[PDB]
Amino acid sequence: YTMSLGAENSVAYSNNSIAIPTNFTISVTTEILPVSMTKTSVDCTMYICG
Amino acid sequence: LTGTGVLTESNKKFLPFQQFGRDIADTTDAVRDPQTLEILDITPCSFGGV
Ligand SMILES: *[C@@H]1O[C@H](CO)[C@@H](O[C@@H]2O[C@H](CO)[C@@H](O)[C@H](O)[C@H]2NC(C)=O)[C@H](O)[C@H]1NC(C)=O
Ligand SMILES: *[C@@H]1O[C@H](CO)[C@@H](O[C@@H]2O[C@H](CO)[C@@H](O)[C@H](O)[C@H]2NC(C)=O)[C@H](O)[C@H]1NC(C)=O
Ligand SMILES: *[C@@H]1O[C@H](CO)[C@@H](O)[C@H](O)[C@H]1NC(C)=O
Repeated sequence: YTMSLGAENSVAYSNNSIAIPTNFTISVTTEILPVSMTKTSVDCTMYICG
Repeated sequence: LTGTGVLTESNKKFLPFQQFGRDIADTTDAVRDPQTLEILDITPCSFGGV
């Protein structure tokens, strides 16, 4: 299929109306970041020739 | 099949037609002695970085 970016949301804009929140949600989200890799050392002489 | 290693006793039970043993990385880590049909693990010698 042709993908859809998101649901349409026509914001009810006018020159004298505002939307004020009356409540809140405390949301906890995860962010995973790699920091380091495996430290590898190669004996070049032994790898090429044994 | 030649190489250098420490030959220890092995708990790997070979099938009777198999002679050598390989790990994931296709290196010979198990072998069968031709004189006496026993299985030997080939641990690589203790190479290290000084
Ligand atoms: C503020 O008012 C506007 C219009 O008076 C609301 O917008 C409508 O929302 C309904 C619900 O989905 C839609 O079917 C209409 O098409 C919207 N109209 C327009 C002109 O956008 C809006 O939802 C109201 N906001 C709140 C928080 O109640
Ligand atoms: C704001 O939202 C919270 C939840 O997001 C509301 O707390 C709930 O209130 C109802 C009835 O008052 C209870 O049945 C729920 O158990 C409550 N949820 C939690 C997590 O405590 C709160 O009432 C809302 N406040 C306003 C003013 O709308
Ligand atoms: C080969 O020689 C060894 C030496 O004792 C013997 O034990 C073995 O039975 C012989 N035969 C085979 C097939 O290994």
